[PDB]
Amino acid sequence: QVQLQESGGGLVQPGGSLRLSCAASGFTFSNYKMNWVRQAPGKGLEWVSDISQSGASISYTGSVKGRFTISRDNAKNTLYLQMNSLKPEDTAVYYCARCPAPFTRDCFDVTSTTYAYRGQGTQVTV
Amino acid sequence: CTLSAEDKAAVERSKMIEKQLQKDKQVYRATHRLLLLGADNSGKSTIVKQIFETKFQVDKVNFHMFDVGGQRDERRKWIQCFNDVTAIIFVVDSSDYNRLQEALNDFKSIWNNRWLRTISVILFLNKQDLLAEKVLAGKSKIEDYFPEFARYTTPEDATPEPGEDPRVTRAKYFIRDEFLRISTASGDGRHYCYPHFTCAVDTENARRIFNDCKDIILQMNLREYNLV
Amino acid sequence: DVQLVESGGGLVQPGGSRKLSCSASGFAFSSFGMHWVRQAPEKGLEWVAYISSGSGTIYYADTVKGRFTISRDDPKNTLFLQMTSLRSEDTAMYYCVRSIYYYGSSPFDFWGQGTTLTVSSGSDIVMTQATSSVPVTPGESVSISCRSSKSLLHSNGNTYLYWFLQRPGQSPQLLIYRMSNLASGVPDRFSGSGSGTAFTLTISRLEAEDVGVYYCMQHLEYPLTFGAGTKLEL
Amino acid sequence: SIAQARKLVEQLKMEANIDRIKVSKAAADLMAYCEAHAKEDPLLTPVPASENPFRE
Amino acid sequence: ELDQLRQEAEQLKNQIRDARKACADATLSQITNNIDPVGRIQMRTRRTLRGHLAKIYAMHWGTDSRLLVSASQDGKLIIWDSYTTNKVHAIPLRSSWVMTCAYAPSGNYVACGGLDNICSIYNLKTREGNVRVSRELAGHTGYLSCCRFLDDNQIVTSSGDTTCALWDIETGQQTTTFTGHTGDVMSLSLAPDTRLFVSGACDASAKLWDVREGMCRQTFTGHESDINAICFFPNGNAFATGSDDATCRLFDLRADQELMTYSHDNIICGITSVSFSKSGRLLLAGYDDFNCNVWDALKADRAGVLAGHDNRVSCLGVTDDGMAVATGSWDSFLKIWN
Repeated sequence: QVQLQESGGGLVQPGGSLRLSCAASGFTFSNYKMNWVRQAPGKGLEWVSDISQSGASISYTGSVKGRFTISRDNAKNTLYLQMNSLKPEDTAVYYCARCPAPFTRDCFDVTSTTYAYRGQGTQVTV
Repeated sequence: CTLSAEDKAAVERSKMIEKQLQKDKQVYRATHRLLLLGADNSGKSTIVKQIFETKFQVDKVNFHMFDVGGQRDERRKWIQCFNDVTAIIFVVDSSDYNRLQEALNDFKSIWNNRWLRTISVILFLNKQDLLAEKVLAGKSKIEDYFPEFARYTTPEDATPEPGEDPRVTRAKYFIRDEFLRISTASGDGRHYCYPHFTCAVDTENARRIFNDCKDIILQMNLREYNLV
Repeated sequence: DVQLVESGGGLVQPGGSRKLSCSASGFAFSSFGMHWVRQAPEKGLEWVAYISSGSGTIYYADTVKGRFTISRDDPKNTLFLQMTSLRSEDTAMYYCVRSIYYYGSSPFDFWGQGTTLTVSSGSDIVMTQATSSVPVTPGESVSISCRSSKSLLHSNGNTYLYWFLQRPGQSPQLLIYRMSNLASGVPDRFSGSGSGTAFTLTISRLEAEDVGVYYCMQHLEYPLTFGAGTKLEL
Repeated sequence: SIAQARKLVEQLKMEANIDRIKVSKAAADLMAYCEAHAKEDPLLTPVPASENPFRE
Repeated sequence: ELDQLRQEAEQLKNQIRDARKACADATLSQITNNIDPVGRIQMRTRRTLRGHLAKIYAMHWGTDSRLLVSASQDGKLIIWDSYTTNKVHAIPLRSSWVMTCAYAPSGNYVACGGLDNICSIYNLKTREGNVRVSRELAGHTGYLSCCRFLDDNQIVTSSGDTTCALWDIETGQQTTTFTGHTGDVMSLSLAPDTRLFVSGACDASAKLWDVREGMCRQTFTGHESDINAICFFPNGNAFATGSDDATCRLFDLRADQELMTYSHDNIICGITSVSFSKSGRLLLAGYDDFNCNVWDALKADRAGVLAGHDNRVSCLGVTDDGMAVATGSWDSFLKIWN
């Protein structure tokens, strides 16, 4: 069964740092592109970052450019997100999303309301 | 012919069915089909003044446009139905900076989709008047959402419409360049993007679609004969 | 519903001309092939001509070639039989028949009412019905036998035999098609059997509505040939 | 929400009540079926052309 | 109290998985390790059915094993006579975007549906002599992805709104609604006894349903991506699924778990369609690489390839007498292999 578990969230003062982790199971982790998404109160899902299979290709959204960084350990089958200089608007529930099909670059339906290959998320408050 | 009389009559019936199919073949192959995409608040409903389907006519050429809206949020599966269409018409609201990154991500997803790797995209950057008013007002700043705007300069080939402000032109061409740089990374010459600036009062959209479809057909024919 | 009403009959002098019309309604006339079948006074049924859907194929009987011609007007749902050089032998009642041909269909299913025309004073399969009359009481079971000059079993595996019933003062109605199938709306009590050249029609629990004249026909090759007719008088 | 989780738990409990059988017996049954019907499979045993309806 | 429900669900899943592992004494590979290979399974194209204008999504065989129905995005269904390569009926549709079609076991009706969220039933046999729409079933909130007849007055449908339904055609109403999938339901397969049926959805999940009561008996997992096709083994105690994982899997109802996997390192494209032979010894699956693969179900060894199309193999079917295989592709062609 496809399982994604997020961890590493809480309340941190503005200007601090926080490390999010996502443990994946039930599939070949090295075969899929991965994404980090967030949902803020009173707002819908918003794509944040993504990393490809080999990790060569890394992309961010505008607000997190430079402040955050994404990485993945395929040997450990885990995804990491480092969060630095946390602005007060970074408060949200964070999800680690998996792209629906392997060996592909397009990733449809990662910011959808009901996506199967997502997780429970971690609350980050600034 | 080693056939019975009823077998021969069945053959004749099949022949008549084939004739009708050939007539339908001519009719079907005459008409161009377009797929209309773009989120809400973009105004994709009113782009042609001529809602699941729409017919319109431009100089003895028939266009048939489809807007799929009666489905769920996920579009991973049914989108495959539209891989024979001549063009995807993507409408983007050009005044809202809060949801423009979502439009960029959607355009990226459409552009790099496996079953949409040969379909060209006509890009309509709608609501130019609102963008111009917001830029001249100064309340909103593109730099807040796009830091790259500071280290940006207007294109050399950029055209100013008669009477305008350089800041408005800079904003417009930055918005266009975002989609263009998305579009010029995996196209490989198989499909292209045609961006346009259109307001709500604009009535030239159908002609732009006609010209873009002409170009799409020419490129497809060149590639099929293996000349490009 | 389905109607195939025919007009154009009357009395004519010999060596003359006459046009018979068949106006149809309630069904797709364009997709159906059409036949003309004439019944001589107190004789059996005789095939006249066949026009196909789309008018691509036309067949005539040898007795009416050159003098008769068939045509159709699909927009107006009308069939025409133009006739010249009329003879005393043409005096008959002319039924207008519809027939559709595709895998698993029932040709000759619906017959028109007919029209009465009066005239003032070799490689053809032969169908033979043994009995011309059969006495029988209601509630019993009766069998009608039809023999063919040539084997009707084709290489595709279809034995082209058709069984029709003509109740008194009525047009014929299809009972059996291709020697086994039971036509739509026909009671289950009728059954068909046969082998190549000999065929039998069995009618269990005979009732009042079942009394009439039974005809066996072959659709293997043109021209189409009817039997002599068996009259199940009560 | 609350209802979705409650229905998920109820469905899991309902699925928990079924009695499972060993894989060996099931595999043996499938193998036995395939062995038994190994003669009525034209795609597994090619049929003479005269019998094939698509021979042409 | 949401965490309590979540931990209850996790504990139940752990109980289920350990109870399942308590039955895996041996694998089908070891049980069928001493079976002679079927050998080189070579098939040839006997008929090629031409006449559609656009990509073909669905096809369905008749019970007589001679007539079949196919559906194209040009807006047409066609009933083909396979033996003679003849067109018996050409039915224009009111909606061009059709994704499925079914043929009634009696042979008096056909069904279709698609992006219009409607299931249309057409009566093939009418006194007027032309096919006309018999019924227009409405009620789904998403595209109709599959439909299968039970008899002349019952049909089961799956839709993109993550649900299935059982209808009464005379009243045009849903007699039953099956819910539980958290993603678009792609394909369904009726049991030979028409008592149970499975549905596979875009959540790596298959579900077994009882039509009479309307509840999910069992849920099968093991795929990593969306299931695109599903089909029962002939005796009804197992079924096979194909997915975007580029693997097919065999699940047994009695053991409540999968028994065999079918994949190769070269294959990286997903399975669009899957079907079994008459005896269940061969598993036929069409892919996005424009080819169909034949698998030795009992040994998970590839035995042959059907390679005649030049685009995606969208639909696949096997006759009820197991005499031919029909494959329809996006290149607007349908082929018969024997």
